[PDB]
Amino acid sequence: DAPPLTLEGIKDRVLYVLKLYDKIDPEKLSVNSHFMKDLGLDSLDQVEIIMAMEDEFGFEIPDIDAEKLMCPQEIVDYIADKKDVYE
Amino acid sequence: GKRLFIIKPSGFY
Amino acid sequence: ITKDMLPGPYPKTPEERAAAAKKYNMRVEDYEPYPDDGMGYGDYPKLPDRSQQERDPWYDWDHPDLRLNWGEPMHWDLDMYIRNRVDTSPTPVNWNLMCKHLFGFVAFMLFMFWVGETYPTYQPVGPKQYPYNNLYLERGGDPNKEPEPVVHYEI
Amino acid sequence: HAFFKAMLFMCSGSIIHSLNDEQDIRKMGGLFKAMPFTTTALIIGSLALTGMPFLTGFYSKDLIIESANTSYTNAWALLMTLVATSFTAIYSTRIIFFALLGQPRFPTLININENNPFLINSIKRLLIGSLFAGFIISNNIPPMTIPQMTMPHYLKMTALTVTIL
Amino acid sequence: GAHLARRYLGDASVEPEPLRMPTFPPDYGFPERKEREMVATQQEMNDAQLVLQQRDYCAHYLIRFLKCKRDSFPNFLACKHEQHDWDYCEHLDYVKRMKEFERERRLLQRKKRREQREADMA
Amino acid sequence: SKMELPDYKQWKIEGTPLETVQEKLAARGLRDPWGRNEAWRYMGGFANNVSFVGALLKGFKWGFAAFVVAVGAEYYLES
Amino acid sequence: MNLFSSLTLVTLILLTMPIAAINFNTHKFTNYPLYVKTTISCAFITSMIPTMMFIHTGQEMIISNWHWLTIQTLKLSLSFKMDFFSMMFVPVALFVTWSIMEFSMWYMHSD
Amino acid sequence: RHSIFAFTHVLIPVWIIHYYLKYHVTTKPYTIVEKKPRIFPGDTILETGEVIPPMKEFPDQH
Amino acid sequence: MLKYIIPTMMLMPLTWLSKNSMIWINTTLHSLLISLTSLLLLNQFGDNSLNFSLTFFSDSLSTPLLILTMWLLPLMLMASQHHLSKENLARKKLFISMLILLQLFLIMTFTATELIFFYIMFEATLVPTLIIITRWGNQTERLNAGLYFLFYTLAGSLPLLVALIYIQNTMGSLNFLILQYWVQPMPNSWSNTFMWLACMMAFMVKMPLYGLHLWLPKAHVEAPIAGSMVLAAILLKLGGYGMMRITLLLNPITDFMAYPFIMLSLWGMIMTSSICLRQTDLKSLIAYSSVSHMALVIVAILIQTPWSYMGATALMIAHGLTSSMLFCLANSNYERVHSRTMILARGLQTLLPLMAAWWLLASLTNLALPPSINLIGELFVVMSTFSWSNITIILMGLNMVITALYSLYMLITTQRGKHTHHINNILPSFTRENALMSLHMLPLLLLSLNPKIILGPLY
Amino acid sequence: AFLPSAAYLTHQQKVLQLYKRALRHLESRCVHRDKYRYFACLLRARFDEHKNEKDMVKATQLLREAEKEFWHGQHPQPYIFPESPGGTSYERYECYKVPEWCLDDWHPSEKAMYPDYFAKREQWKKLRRESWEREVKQLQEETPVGGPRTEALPPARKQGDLPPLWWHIVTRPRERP
Amino acid sequence: AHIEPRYRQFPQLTRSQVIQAEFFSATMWFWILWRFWHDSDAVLGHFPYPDPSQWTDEELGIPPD
Amino acid sequence: SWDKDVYPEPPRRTPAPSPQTSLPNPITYLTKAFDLLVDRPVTLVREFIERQHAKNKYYYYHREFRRVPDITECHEKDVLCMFEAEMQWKRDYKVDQEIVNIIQERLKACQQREGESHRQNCAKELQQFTQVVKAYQDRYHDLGAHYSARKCLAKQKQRMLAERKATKEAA
Ligand SMILES: CCCCCCCCCCCCCCCCCC(=O)OC[C@H](COP(=O)([O-])OC[C@H](O)COP(=O)([O-])OC[C@H](COC(=O)CCCCCCCCCCCCCCCCC)OC(=O)CCCCCCCCCCCCCCCCC)OC(=O)CCCCCCCCCCCCCCCCC
Ligand SMILES: CCCCCCCCCCCCCCCCCC(=O)OC[C@H](COP(=O)([O-])OCC[N+](C)(C)C)OC(=O)CCCCCCCCCCCCCCCCC
Ligand SMILES: CCCCCCCCCCCCCCCCCC(=O)OC[C@H](COP(=O)([O-])OCC[N+](C)(C)C)OC(=O)CCCCCCCCCCCCCCCCC
Ligand SMILES: CCCCCCCCCCCCCCCCCC(=O)OC[C@H](COP(=O)(O)OCCN)OC(=O)CCCCCCCCCCCCCCCCC
Ligand SMILES: *C(=O)CCCCCCCCCCCCC
Repeated sequence: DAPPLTLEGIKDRVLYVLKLYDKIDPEKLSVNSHFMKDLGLDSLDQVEIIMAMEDEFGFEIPDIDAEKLMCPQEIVDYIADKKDVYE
Repeated sequence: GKRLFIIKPSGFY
Repeated sequence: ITKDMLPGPYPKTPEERAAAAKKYNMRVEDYEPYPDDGMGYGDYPKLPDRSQQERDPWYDWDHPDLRLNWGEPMHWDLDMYIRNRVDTSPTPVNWNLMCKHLFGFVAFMLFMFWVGETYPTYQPVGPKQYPYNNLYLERGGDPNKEPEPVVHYEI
Repeated sequence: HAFFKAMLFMCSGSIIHSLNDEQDIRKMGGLFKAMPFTTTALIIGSLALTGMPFLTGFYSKDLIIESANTSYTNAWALLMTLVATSFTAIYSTRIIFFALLGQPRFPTLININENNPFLINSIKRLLIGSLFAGFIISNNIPPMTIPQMTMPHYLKMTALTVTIL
Repeated sequence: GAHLARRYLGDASVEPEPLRMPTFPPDYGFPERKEREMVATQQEMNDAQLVLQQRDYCAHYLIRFLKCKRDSFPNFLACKHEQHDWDYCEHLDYVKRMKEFERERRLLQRKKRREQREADMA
Repeated sequence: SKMELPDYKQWKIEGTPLETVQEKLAARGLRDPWGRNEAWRYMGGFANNVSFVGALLKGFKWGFAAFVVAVGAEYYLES
Repeated sequence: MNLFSSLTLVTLILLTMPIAAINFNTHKFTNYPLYVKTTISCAFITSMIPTMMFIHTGQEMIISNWHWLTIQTLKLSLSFKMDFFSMMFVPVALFVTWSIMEFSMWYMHSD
Repeated sequence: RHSIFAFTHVLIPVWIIHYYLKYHVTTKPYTIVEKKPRIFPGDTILETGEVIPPMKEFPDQH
Repeated sequence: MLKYIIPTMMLMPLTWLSKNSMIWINTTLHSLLISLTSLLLLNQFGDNSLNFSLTFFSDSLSTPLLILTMWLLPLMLMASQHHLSKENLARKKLFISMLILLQLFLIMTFTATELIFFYIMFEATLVPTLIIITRWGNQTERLNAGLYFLFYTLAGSLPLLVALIYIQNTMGSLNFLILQYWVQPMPNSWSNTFMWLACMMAFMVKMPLYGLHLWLPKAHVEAPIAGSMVLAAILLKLGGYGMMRITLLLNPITDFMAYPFIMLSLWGMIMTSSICLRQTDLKSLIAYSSVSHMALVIVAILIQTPWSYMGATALMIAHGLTSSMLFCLANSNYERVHSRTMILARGLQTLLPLMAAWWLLASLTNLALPPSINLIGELFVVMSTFSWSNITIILMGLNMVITALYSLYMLITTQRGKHTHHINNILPSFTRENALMSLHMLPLLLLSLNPKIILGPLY
Repeated sequence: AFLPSAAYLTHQQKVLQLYKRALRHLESRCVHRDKYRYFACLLRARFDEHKNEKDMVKATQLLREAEKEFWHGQHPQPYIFPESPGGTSYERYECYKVPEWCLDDWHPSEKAMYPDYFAKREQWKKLRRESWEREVKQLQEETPVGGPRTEALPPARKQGDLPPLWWHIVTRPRERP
Repeated sequence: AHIEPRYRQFPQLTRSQVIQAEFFSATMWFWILWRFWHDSDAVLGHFPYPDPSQWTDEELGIPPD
Repeated sequence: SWDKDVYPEPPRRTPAPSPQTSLPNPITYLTKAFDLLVDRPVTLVREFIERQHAKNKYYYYHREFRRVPDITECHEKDVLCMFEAEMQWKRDYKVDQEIVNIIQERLKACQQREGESHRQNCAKELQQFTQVVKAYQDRYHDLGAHYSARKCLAKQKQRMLAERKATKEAA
């Protein structure tokens, strides 16, 4: 039960969900793609990205932490900090 | 295999 | 701890009110004491009577279970507004409408059980018939007496 | 009631453990083929709860209705008992519809597994209980009342008709 | 269950009340009506320790069925015929109670038609 | 240790009710962005899940077959 | 009388034995949950014998085995009533509890 | 040592409880009070031998 | 009784001639020897009390109070030796002397054949208690608390002195054994009314009665641990002992004088228990629980039925053990956080599991979990007061709800929940502290096996 | 309302929080994923209708009646994540989150059972107590007069300094001990 | 080998859980059909409910007056 | 054992085993296993212990209290006589308590032994129980917790005055 996450697995699943988003081209996306300035996404789109992260990994990111995740790398780091991976 | 240390109070006493 | 950081009398001059607000670590425009009717509150602040459940749970509190900080002026009933006790949190249905629905449902159910008791259902049969003078010895009748002859017939 | 209700909690908790402590039924579904022994035992438990004929819950609850109708009784209590009997079918198929039927609603890292002989054997023995225990007990016990067995056809078929409705 | 509507939505005058009936003599309408024959002796069902509800006019089939059910252990599926006999005789007692109820209903119809004929007579 | 995810390109929404949702959204000038994220729930082995009477009648065929064999066995056994 | 009452009290004393085991321990166990599950399976097997010999004759009794306290007219004793209700409920509770504990050997395994 | 659980947990408590019931509890009055067994018409008493007479002949119904 | 008074007095040379590091071990050892010797008082008969001399006797009421009293001294010595370790050796010996002297007064308070000697010892118990509270109490308010403790008891008991001397002049004797046979029925008059009040109000204060109980959430709280143990466990029970002695002489006037005070108790146990639901001071919560439990003993003595006396003396012994253990548990956390605020230290089962189990057992015996002698006394008092009036069960039953409510809240506030972050001086439990908890709880649970020795003279 | 860094919620943050709560309570109302997918795109269309409103008075009014809309149309028992506050598994393992200082109070017979762990723990305590005075003098040289205005903490500024007030963030227990 | 977790797809099923589940489902339907074939009266009814109107007045004793 | 007259039991009428089926019940096999494996070793250990009892026989006695003058023939405030009357009264009160306990044990044993026919077959024990409870109530009830022979004699004199006045007003 409860398989342990890694940074590579969290990165793969985060970029996997973001490649499944029709407003993101999967040939431009990297781990450091800022959503508002590199991918050009709206704030509503960033909220939907955080909510897809919540539905993906099964836990809630609060709003004060949702609004400050502006790239996939910070999302992977936040899930790393809240899941204590590479113990 | 990646055994983690369980922090627990002193059960000696 | 010292004397002028302990609660004192009711503030009546505005400088004593400002000293009280500086003591309880809160703003002077936010500081409101209990009304001086003689109930023993003194200068203690009248916080707006919110349960600790209503506090922001995602905040990095000093005391996470109490949802309360260090130096924060506690409510007078902080032992009462813990999450193990009285919750003042907002409910999706109005309180008065909840009381109307609960009281009306319970009163309607009690009235309809009384209606069903006043007019009960039954089966279209006679009484259950028992031999030996309606089982006189079995029900605990004394054998030295003799009951009236209960006789059932065939039909 | 001990058999099938303990088994319904055990099957629900097997679902809860397979879905990483998920207890809300709006994040379940698609567990028909996924947890087939849990599915089988949960369906047998809900059918014993609703009084499927000659499962264990038939051997008491049905007779209860056959005594609740045929007696000098508070009639509002009888009508609310029958509405409760319908509601049992409603929440049982609610459990089966949101937990087993439909499509998945749980998250994407599927760790669905139930292959421990502890889990399988423990639900297995209460499954055999929920099949046969009403028959075994209701034939082995001595009679302590006189069972009311003569009643009209609408009054004999009351519990089953209300459950099917 | 239609008698519920005939007594509640109808009148309670012609309908027999459940708790107090028979309100007529048993000989009123019956020439030479025989009594009910109890088969099991009172000491026999005393020693058979039957429930006081179960000591009705059809307890002898129950005594036979309990003697079978003791004498057939552990084969607990081998006394179905004695149980069927007891269930059939309980059905017969229930039919006799239904006959008493229908007798009371037809006698109250008779008294209603009697008082209506007396009211239209004079 | 390392877990290899399936391909993100295969979860297309053609053949799903996500296709019907995109049609009934594009009928009024909208577009669904998260269809391929939800596309796995309606595809694969989780497609063609049974109905409710199909769920109740699980094992009804084999149970009825064993029933017919046992009724024939007790019909032959009495004679 | 000698079989019925003995296995009746053996069921309860057998259930109290792992409480004495867990209170009188020093070591780390060789699967104490397996020990309690084996104890309750054995208690079900033990309690089925008085239930079967109740199904045979209807044999009921009362084991008022230990006088505890007499408050002037109230003689409270350790008194166990073996009637229809105990004879039917004790094997059902033991069978269900045995299934719940073999469930718990998997469910509460990370605890 | 393969059926030690059948010895220390079944059989030694059966020994202890049977000794305690037989020589300390049954020796005291009304401690183990037992319901007398159910006598049917047609039985025979083991202590006496008096056969209980059977029931009256049935008015056969079916 | 002189086989107990002389060893208790020989405890004074045993503590003043001891080596400086041996003055706890020797007093603990020889006080446990006296407590083992205390079992000879169980030579009780169904008709006659164990009558020793013209000065001392011991029936089945005084015997369990004596055994509890002689048992409580080693437990107080174990409880009070940690926080008095930095104390001067002479004041340490004076503290042990005050405890020994208080035990000495108590053991001949409960065995007083004659009632004015009962009064002299009963008021002699004030002075070591007063000195212990007002000298080794921790906070400022020990002085005021000692004042309230002294002047409620003396104001209640100086009319008791005049009443007892009036009985000596009227009846001729204040021997209890004589007054068993020379008791006259007390008729209805205002003179006999104030006779009743002067005989009863001292013990009403010592129980305490509701409304007169204001000394107790100051005296029990501002005391040290040994002072709180002896005040809760024994010194409240002097009032019940004295009422059970003195209502012999107050019949049939008690049958219509008890009506207000029963109300004051039947409402008081609803109020004080409710006060326990809002106490931030844990030691004050235990104090108001002691008031709530002794209200039942007051009711049971004032309805004066046999079931009520059996339940009241069982409740007195059981509450002595349970309340002493609860004060010792509160001390076991005070010696780690140095505060008595209950909401301060939380989650202590995560850190101290066995001590949390001792809290659990003390809370279950506080809420009268059967078959504890707590429940035996509670239940028998409830039986007798249902016989008194059939409506009292409401005031009983609601109390048995509220008594559960603060007994587990005390368990949930302190032991459960999330632990306090900033408190890091929570040491592991000492062997001494767990020894103290076990020596409270194991006799309490052994008395459930054979409770007839704590059911009084009319078992 | 109540935030550690900001003294308030901006209008943009209030709109985003209403959008997230509206989608979550709608998903609680709309159990199945395709039906929620359809109605969630409709709700996104409703949020994208009044997106470019420049009057802050009119925008605040629209936000206020949208909150009234939401409060009338919320699920009574919404979906809560299990470890989310109000969920079935929230703060479940707090009874196993033993703090680190309890390891300092062990007996030596159970400290010697883990020699490398405590031999490695001593340099953590060493690094902590020689980082402490540097980070305190970092905090008292950077905080303005009148106390810190916000609850935000500075990072480490030198190569060798650890960030100020770091020990109870780094040595907090795991969420699954 | 034990069941390995999968991602966004149907999990690995053991043959054993499928054959156990199908065996107990067939056992349920076998038992229901068996006990409905043999008993058939615990559901539908044991004895016929008589119609009280169909009883003549001669057996119920109603002299026409 | 005990005395069968103070604790009465009717003789056991057990029915003979008349099995009709061909399947053997497990009760006979488990009864034979209980006789072989359990009852015989317990009987052997009890016979060993019984021999060790017989190797040293010694007796305890039932303490007899001779009758002393009761409270009616003791002078008022004469503690030497009325003390002995009070001790006699308290021992008699405790013995009457145990008499009521014996009749309660008879009642409960009759109810359990008769089973479902208890309401008919235990009318005699119920009559004895009602008699002894009425006697214990007229003798000792409502005396209070400070009961004495004086209180009991005063209750008896009040009851006798009531009985005498009821006889006198009805004649
Ligand atoms: C005369 C000879 C007598 C011999 C027999 C003695 C009978 C018992 C006497 C009292 C026993 C108390 C001691 C155990 C509890 C206290 C210590 C403790 O917690 O240790 C934990 C520890 C095991 O746990 P751990 O994992 O190591 O650490 C604990 C964890 O940290 C975490 O802890 P935890 O919370 O997980 O574990 C605590 C757990 C927590 O569980 C509970 O709190 C639940 C209990 C209440 C509900 C269930 C019971 C309800 C009532 C039913 C039972 C009574 C009636 C039954 C009779 C039939 C029906 C009438 O409690 C238990 O496991 C105890 C089981 C037995 C409970 C008995 C009732 C106590 C409840 C409160 C009062 C109730 C009314 C009074 C009853 C009096 C009975 C005699 O046990 C020991 O180390 C035991 C040491 C030896 C104990 C000796 C006790 C007797 C000493 C007397 C000396 C002189 C006489 C000579 C006889 C000596 C016999 C050996
Ligand atoms: C693992 C070790 C097990 C034991 C090893 C040693 C024994 C080995 C086996 C051989 C048996 C030994 C001889 C038999 C035992 C002694 C027999 C005997 O006469 O014993 C004297 C008596 C028998 O009763 P009694 O009636 O003779 O004496 C009672 C005392 N008077 C009359 C004064 C009231 O006591 C016992 O047997 C004590 C043990 C009883 C067992 C049950 C205890 C339950 C405890 C519950 C506490 C709370 C209950 C509250 C509620 C009660 C109900 C309302
Ligand atoms: C803790 C605070 C509360 C304490 C309460 C203490 C009890 C309350 C009542 C006490 C009354 C005073 C003692 C009465 C002793 C009676 C003895 C006796 O023989 O009485 C019959 C005697 C009767 O005289 P006699 O007995 O000689 O008469 C012969 C008999 N006849 C009547 C037939 C002629 O009573 C008295 O003489 C007076 C009794 C009343 C006294 C009133 C004065 C005191 C007022 C109350 C003070 C209460 C405490 C004050 C302090 C409070 C706190 C600061
Ligand atoms: C046969 C007839 C049947 C008749 C049935 C009806 C009669 C009884 C009427 C109802 C009485 C009981 C119900 C009212 C009190 C319920 C109190 C309670 O349980 O509170 C629970 C509350 C926390 O609950 P909750 O918020 O749901 O927890 C999840 C956390 N978010 O927890 C808290 O808030 C903690 C509170 C602690 C202090 C409790 C204070 C209230 C105590 C009330 C005692 C009432 C006694 C009444 C006795 C009557 C006797 C005649
Ligand atoms: C007359 O109706 C007698 C039957 C008992 C009272 C009415 C019960 C009504 C519910 C049972 C029948 C339901 C049919 C759908």
